[PDB]
Amino acid sequence: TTIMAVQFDGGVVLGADSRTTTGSYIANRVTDKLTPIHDRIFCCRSGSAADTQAVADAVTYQLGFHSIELNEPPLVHTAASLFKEMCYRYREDLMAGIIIAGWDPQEGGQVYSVPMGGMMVRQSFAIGGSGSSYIYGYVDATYREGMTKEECLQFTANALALAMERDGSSGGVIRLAAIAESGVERQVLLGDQIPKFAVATL
Amino acid sequence: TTIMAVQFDGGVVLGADSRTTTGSYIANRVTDKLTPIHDRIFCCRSGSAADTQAVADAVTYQLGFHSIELNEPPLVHTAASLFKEMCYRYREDLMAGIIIAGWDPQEGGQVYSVPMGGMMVRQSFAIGGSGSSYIYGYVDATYREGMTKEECLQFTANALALAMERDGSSGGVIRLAAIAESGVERQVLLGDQIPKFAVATL
Amino acid sequence: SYDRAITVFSPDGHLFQVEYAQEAVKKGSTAVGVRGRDIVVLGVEKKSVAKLQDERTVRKICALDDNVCMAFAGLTADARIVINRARVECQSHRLTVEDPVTVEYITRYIASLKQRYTQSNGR
Amino acid sequence: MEYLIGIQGPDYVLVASDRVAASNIVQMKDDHDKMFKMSEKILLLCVGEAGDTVQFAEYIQKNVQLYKMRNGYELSPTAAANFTRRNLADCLRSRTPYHVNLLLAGYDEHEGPALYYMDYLAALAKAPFAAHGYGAFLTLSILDRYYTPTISRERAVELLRKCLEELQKRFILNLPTFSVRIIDKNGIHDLDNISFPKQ
Amino acid sequence: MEYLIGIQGPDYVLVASDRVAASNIVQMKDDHDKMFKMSEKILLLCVGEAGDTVQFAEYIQKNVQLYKMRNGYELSPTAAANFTRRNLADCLRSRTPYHVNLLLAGYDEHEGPALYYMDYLAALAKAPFAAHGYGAFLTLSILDRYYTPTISRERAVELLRKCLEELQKRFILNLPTFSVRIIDKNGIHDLDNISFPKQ
Amino acid sequence: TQNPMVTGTSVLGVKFEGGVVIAADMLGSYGSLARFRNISRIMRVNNSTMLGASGDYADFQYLKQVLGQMVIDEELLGDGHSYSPRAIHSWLTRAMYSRRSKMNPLWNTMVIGGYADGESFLGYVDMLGVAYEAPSLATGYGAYLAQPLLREVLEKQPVLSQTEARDLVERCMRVLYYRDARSYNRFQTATVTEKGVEIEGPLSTETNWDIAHMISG
Amino acid sequence: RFSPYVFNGGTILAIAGEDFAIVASDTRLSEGFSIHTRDSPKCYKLTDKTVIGCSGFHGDCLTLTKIIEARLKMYKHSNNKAMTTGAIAAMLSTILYSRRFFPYYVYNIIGGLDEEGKGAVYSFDPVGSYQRDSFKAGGSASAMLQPLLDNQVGFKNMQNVEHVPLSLDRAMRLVKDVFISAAERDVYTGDALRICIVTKEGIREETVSLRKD
Amino acid sequence: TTTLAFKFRHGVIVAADSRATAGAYIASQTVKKVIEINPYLLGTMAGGAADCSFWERLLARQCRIYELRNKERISVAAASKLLANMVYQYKGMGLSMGTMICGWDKRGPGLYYVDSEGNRISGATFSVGSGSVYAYGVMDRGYSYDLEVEQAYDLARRAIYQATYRDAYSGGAVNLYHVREDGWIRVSSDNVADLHEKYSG
Amino acid sequence: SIMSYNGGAVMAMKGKNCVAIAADRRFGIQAQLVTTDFQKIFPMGDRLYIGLAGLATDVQTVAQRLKFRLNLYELKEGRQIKPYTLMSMVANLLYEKRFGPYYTEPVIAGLDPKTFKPFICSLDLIGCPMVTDDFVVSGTCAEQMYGMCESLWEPNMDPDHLFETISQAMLNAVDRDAVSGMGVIVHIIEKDKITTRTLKARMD
Amino acid sequence: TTIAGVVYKDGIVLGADTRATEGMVVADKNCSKIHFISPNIYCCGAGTAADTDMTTQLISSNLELHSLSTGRLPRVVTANRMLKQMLFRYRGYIGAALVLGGVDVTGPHLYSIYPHGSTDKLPYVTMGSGSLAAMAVFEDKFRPDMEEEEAKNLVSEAIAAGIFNDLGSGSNIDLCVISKNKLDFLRPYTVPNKKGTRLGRYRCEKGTTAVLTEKITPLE
Ligand SMILES: [Mg+2]
Ligand SMILES: [Mg+2]
Ligand SMILES: [Mg+2]
Ligand SMILES: [Mg+2]
Ligand SMILES: [Mg+2]
Ligand SMILES: [Mg+2]
Ligand SMILES: [Mg+2]
Ligand SMILES: [Mg+2]
Ligand SMILES: [Mg+2]
Ligand SMILES: [Mg+2]
Ligand SMILES: [Mg+2]
Repeated sequence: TTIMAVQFDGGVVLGADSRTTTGSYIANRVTDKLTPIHDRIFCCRSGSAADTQAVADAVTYQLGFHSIELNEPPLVHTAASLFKEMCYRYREDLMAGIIIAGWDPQEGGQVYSVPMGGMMVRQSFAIGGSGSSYIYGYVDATYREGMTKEECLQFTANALALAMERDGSSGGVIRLAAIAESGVERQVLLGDQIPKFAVATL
Repeated sequence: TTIMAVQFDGGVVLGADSRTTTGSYIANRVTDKLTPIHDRIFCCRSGSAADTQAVADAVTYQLGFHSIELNEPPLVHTAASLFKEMCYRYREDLMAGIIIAGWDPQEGGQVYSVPMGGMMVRQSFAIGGSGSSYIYGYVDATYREGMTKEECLQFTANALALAMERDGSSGGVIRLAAIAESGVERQVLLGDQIPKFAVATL
Repeated sequence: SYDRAITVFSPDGHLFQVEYAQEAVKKGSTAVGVRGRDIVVLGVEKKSVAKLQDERTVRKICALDDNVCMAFAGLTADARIVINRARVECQSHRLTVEDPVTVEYITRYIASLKQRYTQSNGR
Repeated sequence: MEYLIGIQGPDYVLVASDRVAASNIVQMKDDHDKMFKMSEKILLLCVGEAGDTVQFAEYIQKNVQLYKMRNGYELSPTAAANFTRRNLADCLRSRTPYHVNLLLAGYDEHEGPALYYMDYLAALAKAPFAAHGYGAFLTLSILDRYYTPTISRERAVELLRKCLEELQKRFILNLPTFSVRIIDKNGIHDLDNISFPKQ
Repeated sequence: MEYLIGIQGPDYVLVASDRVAASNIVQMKDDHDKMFKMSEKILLLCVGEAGDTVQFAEYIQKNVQLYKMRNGYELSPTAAANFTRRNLADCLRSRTPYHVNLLLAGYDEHEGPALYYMDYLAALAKAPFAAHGYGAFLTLSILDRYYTPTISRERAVELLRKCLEELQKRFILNLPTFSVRIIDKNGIHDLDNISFPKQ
Repeated sequence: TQNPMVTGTSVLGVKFEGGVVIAADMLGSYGSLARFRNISRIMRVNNSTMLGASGDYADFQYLKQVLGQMVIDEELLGDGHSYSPRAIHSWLTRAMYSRRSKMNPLWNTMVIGGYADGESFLGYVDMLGVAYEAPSLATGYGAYLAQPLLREVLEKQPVLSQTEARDLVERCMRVLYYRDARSYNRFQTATVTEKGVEIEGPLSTETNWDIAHMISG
Repeated sequence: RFSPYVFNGGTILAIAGEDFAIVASDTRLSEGFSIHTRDSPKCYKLTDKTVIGCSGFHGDCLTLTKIIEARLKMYKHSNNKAMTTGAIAAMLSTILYSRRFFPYYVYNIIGGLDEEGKGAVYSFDPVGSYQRDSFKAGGSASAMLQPLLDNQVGFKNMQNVEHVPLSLDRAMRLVKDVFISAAERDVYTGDALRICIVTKEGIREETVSLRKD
Repeated sequence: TTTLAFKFRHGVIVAADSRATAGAYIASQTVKKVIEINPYLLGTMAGGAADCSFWERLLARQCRIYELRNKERISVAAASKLLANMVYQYKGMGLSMGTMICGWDKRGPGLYYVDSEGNRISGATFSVGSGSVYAYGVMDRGYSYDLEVEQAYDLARRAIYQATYRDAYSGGAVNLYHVREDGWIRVSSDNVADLHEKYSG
Repeated sequence: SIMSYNGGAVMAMKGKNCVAIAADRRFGIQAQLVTTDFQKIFPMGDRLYIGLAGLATDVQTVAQRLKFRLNLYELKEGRQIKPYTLMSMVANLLYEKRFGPYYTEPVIAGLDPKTFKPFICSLDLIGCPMVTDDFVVSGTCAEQMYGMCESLWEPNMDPDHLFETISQAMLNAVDRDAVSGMGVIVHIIEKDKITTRTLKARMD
Repeated sequence: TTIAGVVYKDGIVLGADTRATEGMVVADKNCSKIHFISPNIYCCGAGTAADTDMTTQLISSNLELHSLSTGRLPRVVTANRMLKQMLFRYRGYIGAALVLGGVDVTGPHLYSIYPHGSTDKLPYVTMGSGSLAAMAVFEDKFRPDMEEEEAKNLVSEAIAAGIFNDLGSGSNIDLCVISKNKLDFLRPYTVPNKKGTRLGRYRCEKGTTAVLTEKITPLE
């Protein structure tokens, strides 16, 4: 798996591949790894499908009640906290690598990382999953402060493309999603749409 | 460790970090991981220091005799073969990740990879060692066919810089070396000379 | 669980639920006992020989162990409970300790059971 | 290592056990008794692990006795065997399993003599004759060889005598004396120990 | 399990061993002999692992005999013990180690009676009396208790008699008979087996 | 925690005249990966005590959560009472020990720095509950590379000034960078004095790699 | 995986004389091949006539110590008096036994005066087995200190010697010697040596110096 | 450790060494392995020191309560049975206990052997401890229910000594107790050094 | 552990113009004593003795094989082995078994064959030597023995104040070790004589 | 153990503690850890004492045989080669960690050799349990071309750091200085550890030890 999220002024961009394997067999080459937690909050999942699915439903339930009870749009930081609470509390029984990104009427666009241990940290952009190891150097040399919902949306497309290229545990189609006050728009990049890089020859 | 070699028209560029650890303790932060095998042939070493040192001396001994016996400059492919023979033959008792690059009056500039298994393959550019995993995407999106002894010499400097940034097993100073018919020139990049990339902030 | 306090003290220091229990004992078939030196005896009075009855299934005389036995007077159903509890304690006094049950020990046990039931909620 | 044997006749049941309490390389007790009195016509021959034997045996014991005091009449040897089987089998998958192997010999003034064998797993089987322990391996063939559904107690004590001599011969464990007892319409009768002239 | 005992007197050496060849739960041989004749004044009491005992014993045996044929005169019991020790200790760290424990009893027409004890590790020690096997644990204290540097062979056969009775009492292994032998200025003399009246 | 995940390396602490100073790089390692390069492994526990943690960052965040609530709770009473450095260090030892005794430890080694009543406080706490006070503290590799230097200095001058001390910390944070393969030359420095707790932004140290040019010679 | 124990070293010694009890321990606290601190004595005052020394796993010594302290306060509120050295020892035994199946990796030595005014010393194993002694040492140097005391204080292996009572003065030097000799062979012993002397007058402390290596 | 107890005409004899080790290290040689349960009941110490002391002390507690509740001393069988029961619950958890419970009932001299393994048996003689096999040797060769008091003392005292000889984990001083109908008496307590310069001195 | 299988203790001390060496006498197998008269100190020439502790078999073997070498050395060379040389001889014999060593840590005590020079040393089971001017220990009670030694040894000692010193170190150390003891033996070597006494000790 | 070496303006300095331990007990308070290879080459050894001895002795012996034939003086690379190729051949079973230092026709050379056979050519190195402590001293206070005395003490300061901070190190600090014309093998160089002054008396007075057997034998 390879997940990633980037923060841009009025919103966020989210990307993930669609590969979910059991061993070396792809049980789903079209998985949807970007899960809606609330109207304008999303999370990217890596790790145990059963664990990330079960945890996300739990947070969605928790958050949905919290907002109706307050009659207000929930904070992105809150959604992150609810994942962090479950992921820290049950860290010995879960295998979840999560990234929470979304828009906040109070804090705007934000991205939080909640890796294996259960820790939580806010970042300009985050990357997770097996494939993430192959795109650190890339991402470090490419990330620019002040990118646009477009530059960003393209920046993750390259990073996910590169990672999908080298990691067996990653591949398929690239799913994206941009969130900003206006709302959420999700697109997909099949075959040719996926950035390409020529395999070195003679 | 992070090693790398690139082929450019009349020669080759070679780069490596200077970190050699035992656990998490740096026993040498100034190691010289580029070893001279013959007048214009070099190898980058990663893995067991004792193994790579012992193997390299052995190949140097083997090659030096071969050339005097033929009274001719040795082929880069030959030097690679001598490593591959020892690394395949004793694959169960060695932990060596080797790259052989050099100049050949007959084939010019060349780079060969001889990873753990003992296999041997020629490449436009090669990367090895622990840190290499963090610079695949980078290296794949940056490598350009037709680079110059300068572009290349700078290209590995960035890759090694990035990798050294993320890998605990890599760091120290960046050593380089360019080989072409004319001869061999080795330089070093201390502190500031090492490419830099701003750590993402608010 | 029912926690009401059933047996409580009264203004002058009486425990009516106990005094009432004692009354039920009074309305029971007389029972006498004499201590000899070679044989102790016991007899249960007003056995209301309804004839259509069945002697065995109602003898107010029972054995608890192989060295002890007892007679009672009062609410029939209660006696049963207490009888079979002492019976159990008899065999259990042999599993904890190895020796058998004493004359007094078992009696004390029964007294302790009754006393408890005059100071426990719900009972 | 503990040995138990029982032979059912047409009107009685003869049973015997060794009297050694072993520990490490030494016999710690010269006169150990493997039999337990349950009723006036019932015995429970029990062998096994250090605490499990006594604890369990006495437990089934006091519970059979309790039955006597509660109903006036005793449990039939057939009913006791299924009782003890119920408990042992119920503790098998508990926190307190009992590691014991046993024989239940009894006489019913209506059913006759009965001998039951039981696995520490609580498998229950009725049988004309049976044994437990390594001795069983060296002696069950003898019984198969000389046992007749009509053997009289004179014969039986002789068949037993044979098995017992066999252990003095082939078995590598000392085992000098053996408690012996019979059960018939008149209850549980002792018998002299079968002993062997060793220092 | 095999037992070996030896008591050195002022002019002789008395030694004994059981005669059981055990396997699993049965005695496979009633009359097994743990002693080996090396010289006319030497015996090697050997116990241990299934093949190692005989193989090793006979090996040291035939090599002592060979010495006789090559020089005309025999090896002193003291010299044989250091011989056997040399080999056992030399095989200890070989591919063919021998797992044997032994006693070397001999008489030298110049040095007198001698009793040697040896570890399967090849540790060699001289001693007035000694034993091997579990029996040793139950009987060495007795010897310490009644042994005197001057005990006569009448006494010795009695002290042995005590140790042997102890095993019939505390030890849990059958062990009914015991080969006995003495060695003095006149060689190796047999003796009646010390037996116990068990079927 | 049975298996630490994202961790922080060594932590240093030395006391000086009228205060104590603590240093910790801002690295969150995940095995050999310098994964989170900008996280604070120092915390301000009320005005007279600060804390630095080595080990599992997730657990540290947890302790940071519980300790923060505790301070808040106390502040609500405004009863003129407030946890002292020794108190926080005592509680932490009870906490770490309690968890160790449930076989479910908080995977951290911590340095408690404080100042109260003109006296300097510096305390150590294991995940096993080993705790003690001392003039200088160094966890992780720092205990092999930094503590020998710190002691060396103090065995010849027990009393340092906020400046002499900060000089030593910088020197150590350099040695650590040179030898600890899981360190990062980007740390923080926290100081406590009658004035309070102060934490200093992303710092670094001058590093000298001139020996690199001594391959041949 | 995860061990809930650690060995911090440090030894503890105690002797009882006609009218005094001594409790000594080095002051080094280590782990692995390192030193946590050079100033960490294992001696602690429980009452005006009872001192305890604890060695082993410092995590447990700390917890144990705080448990003992609290329980003495409880005893005081409950019986209106302080705990006699003997009762403290009896109590410590049960406290150690409550962790019978998850032991306090600890070797404690209690030094003080009995109700009769004389000196007393009690030694314990991690799970509460204990007894009273004339003198005893526990901890790493344990086997180093003992032998010299069996000889010097117990006049063992010495023919025709004068069984003179352990003068508090001779004791105090015996203590310093064995600890100075031990500091020579046990890598765990060193830095300093604190002594606590318990008498009718109270508890007095003395700190001798040891090799810092 | 080496302990033993046998009962004859004049009651029950109980002896034991006094050595306690930690691996090969002699940690003490002043161990009182004859536990003075009550002035009417004696117990031995073999296996785990703390394990025996604690439980038997608990037994002392239980016996005292019993006495106060029945105005009768508890019978040896009953006492040993309490101890057996207390201990059986933990079978499999590592308690290490080898002890002999001795006293004088309304049944005469009483001696029971109780294990942390679950064993509990009455017998004439018993030896427990690493050196037990040795003690058995001399004791068995010399035990008679008809031994005279001063004869029984020598036997027991000898057995324990012989053991301290062969068993490396037994030694120190040799303790001896005598259990008489009224109560038990602490017969002797002699160092092994002395006992040597007598058995052969 | 292998080393403590037979138990045992050995010690050597340095006086002014004399040397001492003592050893317990117990030969046991785990808990059980087997012998009380077990030699652990062997004569390797006059004024030169070697003391072997550890595993009984190798004690005997290392000694016998060492004699073998010592004798030939003296037949080829026209002399009597010098202590520093016998030490180097044992250091070679043990290290030839570096990857399957004998389980014994030797102690050497003696006087120069052609000088006063007292000499003592001990070794690794693999032959690493150690020379000191005071004492050396080996066996299952190294710790107990160091205890005594660091509190009873005085720089210069006449034969008698050395004998009384080494005799106390042993008996007291060996009495806090369950597998060492059953009597102690001492050897005091002076340019003129060899005094050999078997001390009075516990037998438990 | 703490062993270290530094390369200064005129030559080389080698340091080393003097403690030897059998487990967690000190067996030797004064072990000699700086070994002699050639007259211009010395080696500090850490690890398995016996291994550090024999390997060091063998290379020495082989070099005396070597220069005895070439007629020239041994080079450091040669000792380095011989040592590393042997250790490598034993895949780490010969537990020898070495700090090799000496002066060549080519100058002063300082190599660090590990038990598995790899070597490091560096201006300053450390080995042993106290190596991290020592290395701290160096990393903090190291300068190229130091003067004899300016190095001769940086090394005794690093061997000191080890001595106090590592339970595996203690006792004395030995040194070795080798320059283009000098070889100062300073055995005790420092001695920051002294046995505390005996506060009591225990001298065993003749007669206190009961004897059971005596036997004398006169020499000549
Ligand atoms: Mg009716
Ligand atoms: Mg059934
Ligand atoms: Mg049940
Ligand atoms: Mg021999
Ligand atoms: Mg052979
Ligand atoms: Mg764990
Ligand atoms: Mg302290
Ligand atoms: Mg040190
Ligand atoms: Mg001589
Ligand atoms: Mg002893
Ligand atoms: Mg003994």
